[PDB]
Amino acid sequence: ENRLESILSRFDADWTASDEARREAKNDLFFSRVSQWDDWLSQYTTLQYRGQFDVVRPVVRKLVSEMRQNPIDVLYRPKDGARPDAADVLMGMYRTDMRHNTAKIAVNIAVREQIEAGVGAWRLVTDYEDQSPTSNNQVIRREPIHSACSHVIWDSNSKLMDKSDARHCTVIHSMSQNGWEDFAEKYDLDADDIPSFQNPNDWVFPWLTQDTIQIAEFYEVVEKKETAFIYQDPVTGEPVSYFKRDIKDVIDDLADSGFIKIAERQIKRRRVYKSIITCTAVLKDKQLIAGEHIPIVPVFGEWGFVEDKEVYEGVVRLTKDGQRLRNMIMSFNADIVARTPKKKPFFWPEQIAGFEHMYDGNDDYPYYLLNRTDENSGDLPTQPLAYYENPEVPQANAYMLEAATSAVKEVATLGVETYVFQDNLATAMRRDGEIYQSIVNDIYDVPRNVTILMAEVVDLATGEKQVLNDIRGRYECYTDVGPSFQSMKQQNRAEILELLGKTPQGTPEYQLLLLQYFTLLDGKGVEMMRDYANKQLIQMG
Amino acid sequence: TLAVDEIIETISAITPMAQKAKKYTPPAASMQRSSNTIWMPVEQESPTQEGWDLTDKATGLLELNVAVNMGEPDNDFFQLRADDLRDETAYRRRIQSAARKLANNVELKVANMAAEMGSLVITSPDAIGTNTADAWNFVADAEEIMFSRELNRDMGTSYFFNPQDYKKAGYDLTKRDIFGRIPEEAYRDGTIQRQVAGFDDVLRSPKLPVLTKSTATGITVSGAQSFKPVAWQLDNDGNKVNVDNRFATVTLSATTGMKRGDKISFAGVKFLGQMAKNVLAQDATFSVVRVVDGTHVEITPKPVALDDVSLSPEQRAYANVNTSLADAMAVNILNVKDARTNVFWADDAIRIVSQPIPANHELFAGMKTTSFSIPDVGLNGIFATQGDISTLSGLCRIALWYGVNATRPEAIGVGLPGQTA
Amino acid sequence: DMGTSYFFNPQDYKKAGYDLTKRDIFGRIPEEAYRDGTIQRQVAGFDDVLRSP
Repeated sequence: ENRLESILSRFDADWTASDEARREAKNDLFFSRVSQWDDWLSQYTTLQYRGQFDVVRPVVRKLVSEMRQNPIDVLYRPKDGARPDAADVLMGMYRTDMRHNTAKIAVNIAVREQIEAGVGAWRLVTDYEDQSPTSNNQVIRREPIHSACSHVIWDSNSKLMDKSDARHCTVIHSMSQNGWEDFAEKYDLDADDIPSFQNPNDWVFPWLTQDTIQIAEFYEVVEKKETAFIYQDPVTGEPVSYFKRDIKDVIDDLADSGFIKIAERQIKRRRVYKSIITCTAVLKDKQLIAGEHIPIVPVFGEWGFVEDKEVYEGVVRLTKDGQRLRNMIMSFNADIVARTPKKKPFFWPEQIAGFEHMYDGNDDYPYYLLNRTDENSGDLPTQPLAYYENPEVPQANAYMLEAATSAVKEVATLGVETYVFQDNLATAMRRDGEIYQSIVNDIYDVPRNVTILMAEVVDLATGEKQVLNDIRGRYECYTDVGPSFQSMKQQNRAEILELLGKTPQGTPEYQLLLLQYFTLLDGKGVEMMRDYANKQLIQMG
Repeated sequence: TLAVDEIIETISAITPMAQKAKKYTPPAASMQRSSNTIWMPVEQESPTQEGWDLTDKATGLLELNVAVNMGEPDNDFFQLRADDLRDETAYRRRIQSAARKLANNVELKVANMAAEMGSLVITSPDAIGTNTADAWNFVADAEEIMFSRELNRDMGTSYFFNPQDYKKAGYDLTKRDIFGRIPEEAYRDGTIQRQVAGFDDVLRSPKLPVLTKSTATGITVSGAQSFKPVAWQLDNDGNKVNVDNRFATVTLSATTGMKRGDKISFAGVKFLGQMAKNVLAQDATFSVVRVVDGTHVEITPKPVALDDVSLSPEQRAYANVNTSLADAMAVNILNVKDARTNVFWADDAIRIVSQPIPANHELFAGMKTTSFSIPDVGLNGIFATQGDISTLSGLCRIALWYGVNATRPEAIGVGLPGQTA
Repeated sequence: DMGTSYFFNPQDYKKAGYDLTKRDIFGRIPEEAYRDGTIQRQVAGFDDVLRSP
């Protein structure tokens, strides 16, 4: 019955289910990021040489570079039979609030972890920006998530790569004392009661200090039929607005402005609630957030289900054996070179007695003198001179160094190319576009395009607050994947050039050239060219 | 022999007194020659007269001073064998522990000097858990004695309890059979309150000293002794040299069983109102700083007597005691039983002078010297490394050169509960 | 730094709650110890006070 106990039961089930893959991904990250000698169980014996001879980091660097040269972003396109410009406002807002450094950095981090460990993730959050707001004094920003394998825990009963059918996710936040103070200040929590949770990190590397204040954010999705109010638009048509979104704020201000209620229906929709929890108490209970989806977007590498359990793999999990073997063999051979006697003669002391300054390595003498006689045996025994044999690397060591290097080279080839990984990133971007569109419908001011113009229908409440009024004709555009531009003007320029490339030198070629000059940035010479092109377009009808 | 890198944290120290102590950093180039001493004036006090015709009664001017100096470095010299794995493993954590222990030493020194040079003494014949609101009685007695002596408290005040008496005060609060704000806070958390009885900072300190009972019995003053506030005096060569205003040497019948930090009071001698020179109802209390010879001591407040006749009027204007020493008066001890000390002071009573160690100079080749900020306390030291092969090792030394100084020993105090027997 | 815990046996927990409830006053803490059996989650500075069966 206890809410905390139910949440914790879900969390333990998911934790146990993901135990194997999470630990493997953490090991992969450690291998490719800190040290390949994951030998954290040490011994007090005399120190032994342990070198690192990487042959997997160049491949990882090549793959991350290859994915970096091919940026991918969300592209909203109008639905079938919808208005030809149904995605203009949504695409403009997306390019407005995803052009910052945080979005690009989050996607880059997720991609790099997808290559190395096997899974990454990022998050979408809403904030109140009072200086440069996207709409309704708010912005939507994309935040990174580090070590998604151990810090983002999904619903265990989710069999979709993008986790759209996951119905609850728990994110673990770990901080130091100052970070905890800031977290409490930001979420209006108590800074005196230091939280605690399941620590997702291991002290495997000597780190002096490690952050030890943990908390969790538990998002859940609930789908139900709730009330929607059918109104009549004072301009034209009839809108539909959800009862919860105007329950008390403008429930009478709509009528006072001039909306007349017509009908009351029951429409099914998903609501997302966030709770802030620790291992012993629930801090925030069910704070309702924006969107119809969980705001975490995961990116996977090689993802699948073996037998009712998920396995995700990158490029490193299958080279660890050969790389460890190569490091071990090279360490052994370095030991051979260092701690081994050199090639020097074998002497009896009596053979060189009295001449031991002739053999110390100087070159003051033209030859080497020896002794022949002894006073008891008469003459010294005459044996062929012997030398210590030269150090040598065994054929086994050479063969296995070559074989392990060859094996790692052979395994560490993703595909033939990163087409599958970029397609999985495109899947993540489509899911992110879905989530962002839903969040936009929830918190932004989405105007409607009338064929009579671009009309906004909104009103203020008695407390001076403005509550957005959005019709149910909202999912008019779907999500595709295209190149990453910084603004709609850039996207339009790219479209114009793309058309120009395939258009032969007829009249449309002149049209598109004038259009390209029309959509150019401003100096003085380019200003003159754009003025000329605008005048020509106007005069040509 | 499997081993891990997760360290089992075992101790955690808190150093509040060294935080509250203001830190002073005078110029090192001048301090090299001044013999690590720097002098400061003392707020002037003026005499007054009555009447119309006051010919030949014009006074001079007399401005006293105190001196602040410093002691010796505090180091963590240790040696690092380059082959021992157990030395290779623990070196950086040894540096961390060095920083922690250096800070602990600093604040322990602050506490010891504050307890051993605090002139104001607030004793009680019973423990703090005996009656109701007797912890508040202690704190209010400290506040009252400061107010009556008219000492400056503009920068602030502080009262440090030891954990024993902090818990006693908390018990006194929660035994109240009511629960409002103060008792409810003292129940849910141990904290009694942040301000008590006029002090604007009441804390608990885990390393306040325990002041041993003195063995002195039946000690009397040998000869009348009048002490005169002077700013300098002639030496054997005719050179004028300065005088510390915070010491007086008293010749007693026998200084046996008297040690540094013992608290005494002379019978009949009474406090004064400082500025107004109105006698109080409380005996003047002194703290013996040094037991020099076997018949002399050095008490940290100078007993300048108001009724003294050999003082110039500007010197009498500095009187903090109603009557002088009378060749027979009994000096009675005040710490007659072992008891940990609660310590109160005005925040401007103790300072921490600090100096640099220029071992980064080009004179010291072979050594690598860097700066090393001591955490918690606001102090800087040096971290010096020098390798060796006479033993195939390396030497690491973390040095810190500072010195605590009680500039106003009469503004510091000690609370002594259970001073019976 | 990782928190401190106190654990009462049920008998001493009842005696502690009785100590709170016999208090001739009902402000907030005796009222909690009356309506519920709990004394309080934090006592005398300890970060968590529980009852161990």
